Amino acid sequence: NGNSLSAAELTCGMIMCLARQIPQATASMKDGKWERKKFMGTELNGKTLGILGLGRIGREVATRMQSFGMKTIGYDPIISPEVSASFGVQQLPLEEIWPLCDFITVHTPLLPSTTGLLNDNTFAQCKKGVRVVNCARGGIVDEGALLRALQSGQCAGAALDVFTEEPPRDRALVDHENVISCPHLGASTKEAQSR
Amino acid sequence: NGNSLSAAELTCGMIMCLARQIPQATASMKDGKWERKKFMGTELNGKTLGILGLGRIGREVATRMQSFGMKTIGYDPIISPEVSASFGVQQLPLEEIWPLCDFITVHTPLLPSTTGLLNDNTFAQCKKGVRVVNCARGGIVDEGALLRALQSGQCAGAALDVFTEEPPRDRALVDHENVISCPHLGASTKEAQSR
Ligand SMILES: Cn1ccc2cc(N)ccc21
Ligand SMILES: Cn1ccc2cc(N)ccc21
Repeated sequence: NGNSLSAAELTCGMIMCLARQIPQATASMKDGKWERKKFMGTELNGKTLGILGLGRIGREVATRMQSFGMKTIGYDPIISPEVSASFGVQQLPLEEIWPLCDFITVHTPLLPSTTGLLNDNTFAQCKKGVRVVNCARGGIVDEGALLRALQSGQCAGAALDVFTEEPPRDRALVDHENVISCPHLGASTKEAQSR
Repeated sequence: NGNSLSAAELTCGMIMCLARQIPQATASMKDGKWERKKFMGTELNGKTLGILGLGRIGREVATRMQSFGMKTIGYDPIISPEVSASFGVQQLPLEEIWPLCDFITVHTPLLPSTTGLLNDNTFAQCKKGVRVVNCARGGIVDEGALLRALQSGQCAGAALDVFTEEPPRDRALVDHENVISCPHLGASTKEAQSR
């Protein structure tokens, strides 16, 4: 609540990082390389962002990404479509969301219904090259499924602030060239800490 | 013109990268580490962003960063203050700008007046801990001065897409822990390439 904006900002930063590969570019540059072709990226303007979970953080993500000309769609079983309309998010059933999304971001608790919200069945229904963000709770994105999706190219990149186990003991995601990551920094700001 | 949104989008990415140290955090995770204290960051909401150069790219940065609640101030020799106000940028003489800014971003051409726009004189007029972005042209930020300001703490972080020499021959800037960088990727998007 006091940390909604810290979470929402981190999420939007991860979205920009997946579009432009800024973390990977910095690593390259620090290793003395000048790799222009490798880090050809994409524009956010005109892309579709799916927001799973339309509480405080999700809404704050939406209105920030709207300023980039992203089309913002989403799903929340609790929040009315009239409330989500108020902040520019079209609610759609999940089955409709997957095929539309260039980017998908998750803003849910960890429940039975949301553990593996993104899993092999839902990755399959996504547009090829979807990019995924999890700054919410470890386990919302099935980590096995995500790796399989990165391996095939069904998922073109992922940004993870949270893991099923913290620190993650399985390193295959964190080591993947298309994965950007942080050690659960969503609420690690001077402001969130200090009310 | 085509490439203005690519540049503006990178610049905003750089700004969020600087606020939450996302490239350094990924590098630390990739080094097998879980260092959360080290990467305590800052909220963008409420902070002041100084934009030097209020052209197309500068405007586009402003309206995106306005959605994060950033106060947007700036300077441009040509653009009148009532026109900048119409896109949310409060124009002030440079002398007024330096002490006010949490972040500064340059969007100027490279001219005698803008080469070393940021230099030892102007850095010492800044607020301690200012964060700086150059996705415009190498040399607008004097690189020697920026290094000294990073070494003292007067500058808390910088994000560079461009260098006085490309690739950079001098390495101290790129190698600094608080500097994030890319190999001149501001126009390197599929969309910008394609027309
Ligand atoms: C299955 N699922 C998808 C989004 C979402 C949000 C909440 N609050 C609960 C469950 C959810
Ligand atoms: C000295 N200076 C500061 C900002 C700026 C913009 C332009 N286009 C030219 C010169 C400038």
